[PDB]
Parts: sequence; structure tokens; C-alpha cells
Amino acid sequence: AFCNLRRCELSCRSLGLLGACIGEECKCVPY
Repeated sequence: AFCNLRRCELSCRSLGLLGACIGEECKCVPY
């Protein structure tokens, strides 16, 4: 299985971050 990486990005774009993935679990971070 993959991350919901598009939803992960879109959920953190409102916070000003770039979303990424580890295995199937996602995290976002500032520029």
C-alpha cells in the first residue's frame, strides 16, 4: 500500500508545507 500522498500534500499546503511519505505513512515539512 502507498500513502494518500496527494491528500497528505493538500492537507499541509494550507499550512505552507511540502508533504512526503515513509512506507505508507505521510509527513509534511517547511521549505
